[PDB]
Amino acid sequence: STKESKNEKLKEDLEREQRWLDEQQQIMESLNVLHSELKNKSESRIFNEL
Amino acid sequence: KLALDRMRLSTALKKNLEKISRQSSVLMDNMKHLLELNKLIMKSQQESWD
Repeated sequence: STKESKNEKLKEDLEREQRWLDEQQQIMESLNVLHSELKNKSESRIFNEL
Repeated sequence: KLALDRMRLSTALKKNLEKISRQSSVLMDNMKHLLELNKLIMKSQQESWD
């Protein structure tokens, strides 16, 4: 009986961790793109817009 | 001590093996149930490994 309970919990944990990994991969790609964009991207100029 | 006891039990059990397969006893029944359990437990163990 104990072994059966352990297997059920393992399967549920597996699906949950898979979902978390997917979301975290998306976030990592977003951070990479954002840092790349920012890296790609004084009194005289400031006085001009005013 | 444990090894000596197990060896004694093994030799005594061997000497009276023929009487056991005559069966018609509660002990013979218990053995049939034991075979059913072990198989299920080992299968669950393999699944947990994966």
